[PDB]
Amino acid sequence: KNIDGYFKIYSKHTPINLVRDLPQGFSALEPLVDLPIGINITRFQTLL
Amino acid sequence: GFNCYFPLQSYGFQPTNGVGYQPYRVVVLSFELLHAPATVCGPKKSTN
Repeated sequence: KNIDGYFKIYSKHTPINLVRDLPQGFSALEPLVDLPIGINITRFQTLL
Repeated sequence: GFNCYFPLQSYGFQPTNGVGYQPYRVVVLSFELLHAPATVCGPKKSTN
């Protein structure tokens, strides 16, 4: 997300044994990266 | 030529040229302020 010109990254690596879909349950995600990028973001892409 | 000159001229910088012609290294610090999160700040004075 980008709020107040601040880019935030959250993560969680809980083990998942259901390969079909995300199992029912709750898991909060801790913050990892708090870099103030300052570049407006309107598009997204993924690397493989 | 007579009316054509090289845009760049070289310093003398002789060892005995004297103050006012001796080389001086200048570092100019410019403070950029914008509507972006602040990244550079003065030290936080830590006390016991």
